[PDB]
Amino acid sequence: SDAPPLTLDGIKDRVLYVLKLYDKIDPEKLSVNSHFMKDLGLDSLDQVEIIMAMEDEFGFEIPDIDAEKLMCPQEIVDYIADKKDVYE
Amino acid sequence: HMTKDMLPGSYPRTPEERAAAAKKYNMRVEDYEPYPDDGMGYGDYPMLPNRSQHERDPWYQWDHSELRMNWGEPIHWDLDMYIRNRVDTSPTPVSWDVMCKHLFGFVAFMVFMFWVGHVFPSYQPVGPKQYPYNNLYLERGGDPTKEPEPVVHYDI
Amino acid sequence: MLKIILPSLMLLPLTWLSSPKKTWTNVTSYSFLISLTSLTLLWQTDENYKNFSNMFSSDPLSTPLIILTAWLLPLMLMASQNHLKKDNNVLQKLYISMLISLQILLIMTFSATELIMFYILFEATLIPTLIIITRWGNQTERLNAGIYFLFYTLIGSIPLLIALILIQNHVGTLNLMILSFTTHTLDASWSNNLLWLACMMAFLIKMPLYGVHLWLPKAHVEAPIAGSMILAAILLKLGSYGMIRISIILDPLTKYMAYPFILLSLWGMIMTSSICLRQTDLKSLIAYSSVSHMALVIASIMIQTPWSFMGATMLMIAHGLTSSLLFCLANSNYERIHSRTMIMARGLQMVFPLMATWWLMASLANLALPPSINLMGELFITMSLFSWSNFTIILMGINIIITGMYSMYMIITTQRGKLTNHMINLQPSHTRELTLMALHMIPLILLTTSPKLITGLTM
Amino acid sequence: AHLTRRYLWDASVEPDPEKIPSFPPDLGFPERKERVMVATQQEMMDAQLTLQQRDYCAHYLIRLLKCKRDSFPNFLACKHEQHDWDYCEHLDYVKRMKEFERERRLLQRKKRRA
Amino acid sequence: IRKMGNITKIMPFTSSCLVIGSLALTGMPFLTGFYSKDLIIEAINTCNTNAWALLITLIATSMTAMYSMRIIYFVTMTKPRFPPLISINENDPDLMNPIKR
Amino acid sequence: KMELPDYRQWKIEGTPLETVQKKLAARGLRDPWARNEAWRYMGGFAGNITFPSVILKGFKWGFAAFVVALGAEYFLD
Amino acid sequence: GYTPDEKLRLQQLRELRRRWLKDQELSPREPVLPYRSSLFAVSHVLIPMWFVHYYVKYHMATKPYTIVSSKPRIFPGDTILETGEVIPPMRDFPD
Amino acid sequence: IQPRYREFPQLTRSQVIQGEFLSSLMWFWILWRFWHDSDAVLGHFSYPDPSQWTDEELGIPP
Amino acid sequence: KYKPAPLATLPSTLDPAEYDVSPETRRAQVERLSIRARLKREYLLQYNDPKRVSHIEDPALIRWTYARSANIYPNFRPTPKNSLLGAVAGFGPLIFWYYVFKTDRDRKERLIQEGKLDRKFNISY
Amino acid sequence: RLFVVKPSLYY
Amino acid sequence: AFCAPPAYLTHQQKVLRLYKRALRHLESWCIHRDKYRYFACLMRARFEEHKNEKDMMRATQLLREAEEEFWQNQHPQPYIFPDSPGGTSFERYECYKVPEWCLDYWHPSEKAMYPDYFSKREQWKKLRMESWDREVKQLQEETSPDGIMTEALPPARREGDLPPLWWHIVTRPRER
Repeated sequence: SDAPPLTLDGIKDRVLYVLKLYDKIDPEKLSVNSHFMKDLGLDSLDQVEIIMAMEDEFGFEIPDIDAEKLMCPQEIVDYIADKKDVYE
Repeated sequence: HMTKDMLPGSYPRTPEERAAAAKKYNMRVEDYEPYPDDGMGYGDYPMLPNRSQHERDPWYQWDHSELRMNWGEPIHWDLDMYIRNRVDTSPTPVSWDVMCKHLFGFVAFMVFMFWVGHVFPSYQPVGPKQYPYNNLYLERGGDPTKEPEPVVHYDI
Repeated sequence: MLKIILPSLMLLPLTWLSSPKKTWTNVTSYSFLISLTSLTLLWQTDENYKNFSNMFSSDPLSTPLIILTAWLLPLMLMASQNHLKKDNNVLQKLYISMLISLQILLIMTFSATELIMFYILFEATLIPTLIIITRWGNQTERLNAGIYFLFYTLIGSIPLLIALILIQNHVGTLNLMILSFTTHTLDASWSNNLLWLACMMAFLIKMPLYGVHLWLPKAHVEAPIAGSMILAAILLKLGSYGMIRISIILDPLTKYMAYPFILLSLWGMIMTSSICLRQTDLKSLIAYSSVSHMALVIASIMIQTPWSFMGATMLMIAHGLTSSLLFCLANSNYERIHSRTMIMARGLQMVFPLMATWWLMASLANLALPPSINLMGELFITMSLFSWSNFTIILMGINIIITGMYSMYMIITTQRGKLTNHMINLQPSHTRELTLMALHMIPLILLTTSPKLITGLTM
Repeated sequence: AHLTRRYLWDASVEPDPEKIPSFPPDLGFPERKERVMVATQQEMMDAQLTLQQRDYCAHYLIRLLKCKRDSFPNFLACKHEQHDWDYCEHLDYVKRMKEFERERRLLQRKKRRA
Repeated sequence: IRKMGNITKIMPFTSSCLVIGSLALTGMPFLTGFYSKDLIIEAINTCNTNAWALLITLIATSMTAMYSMRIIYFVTMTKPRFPPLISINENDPDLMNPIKR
Repeated sequence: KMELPDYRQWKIEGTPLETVQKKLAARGLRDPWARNEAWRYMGGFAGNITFPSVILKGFKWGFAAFVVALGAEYFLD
Repeated sequence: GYTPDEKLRLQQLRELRRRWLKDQELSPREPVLPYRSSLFAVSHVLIPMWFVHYYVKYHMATKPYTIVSSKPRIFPGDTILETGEVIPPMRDFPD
Repeated sequence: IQPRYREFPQLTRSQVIQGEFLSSLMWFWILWRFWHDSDAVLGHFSYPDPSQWTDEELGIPP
Repeated sequence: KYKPAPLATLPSTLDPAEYDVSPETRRAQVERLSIRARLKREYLLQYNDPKRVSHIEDPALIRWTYARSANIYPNFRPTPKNSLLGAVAGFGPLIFWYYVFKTDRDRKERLIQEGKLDRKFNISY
Repeated sequence: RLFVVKPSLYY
Repeated sequence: AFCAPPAYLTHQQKVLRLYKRALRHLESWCIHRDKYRYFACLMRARFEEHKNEKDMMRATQLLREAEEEFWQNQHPQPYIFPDSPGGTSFERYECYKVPEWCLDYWHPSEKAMYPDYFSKREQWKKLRMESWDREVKQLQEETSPDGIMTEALPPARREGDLPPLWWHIVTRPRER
């Protein structure tokens, strides 16, 4: 009953879906590199809750060592891709 | 390859020996502390915290992923019971004293009530089931040459 | 019997003169032919024991050991065919000659009647073992190990000989079954007690108790595969066979001359089985397991019950084979790595998919999984000991449990984890070693099938 | 019920199940009657029954097993037999209730005598 | 269970069978649980059984239904607290026939 | 290839998340992720499923077949 | 946040892994390589049944106490396929 | 098969009607053997209330 | 609330000696880090070292084995409580088991001499 | 359709 | 799990980790996502209250009381994430996660098939030896004699050439 694997376009569309359903600060228009603390004036609380929502969205868990350092959707996607070994 | 200088020795009673021993075991002096000297054989192998290996950072990609131990990181003298397929010192939200107290109290209560119920049992308000032929004195072996107590059963 | 010996005395010049490219195969196949011919002894139609001369004899208690030895010879050969590969042809020929001399001595002794011949052979067993252990080891303490071996054995040897003399003089002859048909009973004084001692002390020192188990681990560790094999299989069994054949005279002494030795054997079984949990060195673990089982053998030998003797023989044979097999497996995992340690190599069964099933099939035979001669023997011996007292099932059970534990600990720290990543030297299995495993196993199957051969005197 | 009546209320009159004939068997019956069996040892043997199975209620059970074997695949054909067998066991359990009550009343009588 | 729900709608077959089993274990009158459990619960009170034993046994007979309905609620009646993606498939015969039998 | 919907048709109208956000406006607080979580609580995943509604599946046809077999039994003795 | 050297190393290893996996792909033509109901019924019920009937009826029932047919369960009235004259029922069945 | 995303999937009728089959079947059987064995939970037999017997029987001395 | 134990150690966070802000203690931490990094780098210059046809040697493992196996008797110095525990483990339990067995056997022997103990069916022993 | 790493198995 | 941590930590990360842990344990306590959101917002307010404060005294005090409250009101059986420790998939596939170097000992009769893939291994290993020695000097030149280092690894400051120590990371099998 295994579904198919994940690709970059799917990952990106999903991440944008979620960060747009977000309501605090995102002006519903996120650049793939829409830096949270710098380019959107976000808070550490918000960033951590984003990481947690992504963990719930993709089942697995993201360790703190990298949750604290992720500051870009492109970086989140690169991380997920190097963890699940996608795009043969 | 190995050599005496790289292998253990006797209890260093001088910082001169202690520091060399530490730089050999690949540690730092102020942290290095051997075992007491009761002549049981410990020698000079470091005394390390009595912690298990379920505690260690499980995320870091250790080289010995089954032991979460790095290459030269000194090895706890009692690893054989901390290999992680064995004793686990994983701390508990509940505490030792309280958990033991709970368990013993529960078990004592149970056994005490079981004795209580054996001393004051339940039973249906009737008598004992009857049996026609002297409690079938034959089918319980008995014998064909003995007339024991004639067990006659009456109506009410 | 010469039909079994003479060819084993011809394999020697054969080895000496044969060419390098062919000596291995020639001697191996012909030793297998010897193993085959060694079955004539099994034509024991009726109860009349076999006697070939005043100098040789056979019996149901000896024949098994004879065949097992003639069949462990070639396995030693084969398991000794990848190391000493860069050692000269002359040296490997010496090694073969020593193995063959061991075979011949063991056969002659397990067959002989006169305990004095038995004794000279029991003590000539040494030279080849001491040599094999000193001149082909892989560590330095092999020297101290050989010294301990030799001197324990000779200390035992001496009073045994003195008592054999006292006997030969008081009694007229030393021949067995004459000792039987003309035995007698003793006034049971300190003299006869010390005689009982001087007769059993050597056989015990050899078949190790708790007190003198010390020379076993050193040997099985510092020494190579063949020495380990032969120790764990036979050179212990010699003590058991001697004790069985000799205790026939010392009745009744062995009723109260046993309590200390039974106590020591049981307690040692327990403590050594425990150490088998936390003993890093794999071969040391195996050696202490052997101690744990030979303690059962001894406790069953003393009290002199028929069930006990049959269980002793069963467990004896079973342990011999199983220990040879486990040692083959250890050596195998060593030649690829060169470190006995248990916790270094881990998480196999992903590259040696089959070998495991030669690891598994051993443990299950160690922890007494039935239907196996192992459990049959353990169980009959536990029965005899329960009859002899109701408070020994305790120790039997503690041992069974600790074994069921450490066997699986061994399985799981070498074939159940996750594979290392710096063991690039994992040359896959050799057909040769797979063959050795299969040959150590299959006979267990056939004997589990038909054990009437392997019972003992009482059956 | 009798349980608490024995344990927290009156503490001795509540009889003991294991000594019922402690009182004579005819303390109120002029020439009391006895019971009857309607199946012989030979029958209750050849039918291969058990000891917690063969009581004074055995003939109903024999007829039940006959009607059960016969017409086996057409099972459920032995139900007027089960009804009667359970009826007989009900009768027996009632006899036992009545013996227990008898002993209760006789203890009441003894204590009324003091 | 903490990350599943709406199992009835999203997957009727397994939920129907799970309810069958849950009620059978509870002791529903005629689902092959009864025909042993209820005779046993007859005898347990009908014979000279120790008090505390009887008592905890009946308590357990209750806790059966307790955790059965626990399964039911947390898995089959509350909201779909599981992840968004879905690749359900149970129309396969090798998995739909066995449960039926 | 799979595809997604927009990111606007997820609301909190009349859903328990609405009562939540009301109590949060009382306390003086927010509830951002409400919309994200709101992919449930509506659509086809709605309906307060109930113990009888799951138990009694089939019950209706079961009683219908009860009646069927009852009439058949009466006609056939 | 990430340092630039770290980001650069990450980019390098990522563009290396995303080629190593494209490699661990495999083109086609590799891996290279150089009624039944009745037949099963036969080969897995019948043959063993023949062998086992042989075994039983000519090696097991040919021995003293290999098989032990527990005695049948007679009832009253039940006749006997042997001689076994008729047998008696019980007495009154009141009620 | 073709997955979905944060939406309910289009289901087939076979699986759902098989589930309904099983459940309706259980209800049917329960009602059937309830009709036929309503006493298996109650019993056709009457348990007696003592104090209804008579010292007349089971003879007693007063 | 909570108390320590030999099994359930005081977890990381709660430890008062943590949250310290000592410059010396932080420097010790960073020294440990320097050490561990040197070790891991020396190890990775071999895990990937090409032209390699062998495995790695774990000298910590070797020294641990040495200290558990053969460095014992030399550094061993006999003292009391040690000689005591040894004599205990070597004498006590043997003798307890022995008294048990001897009492049992004497019971059995006197019983048989009386001619009572039911030995029916003890045909094989 | 991807590779699957494994040991020899020929021996 | 690839990058490594620093020896010491900071109040920042300590508080962040406490936050994530408490929120996970709350997701576990209060199942329904509505209740989870509610109480998570409450915890966020609790934090933002003292956020702006900076006095190390109040920091340590609040942190050490927070950890005690957390350890005393945590979930006995928390919500573990399968693919992470404690779960029911951790290492489940390590029994199948073989490394590559098992390849070399294949038999030619077997690597006969699967020919293409083995046509590319060589040009991969060839991509290793040709650029190994360089990966050493990059460190032995930058092995700062100061002797105070972390576990991080610098990239290829040159172009074309590859980074240092990419073998133990690349070729790491899939997760499956």
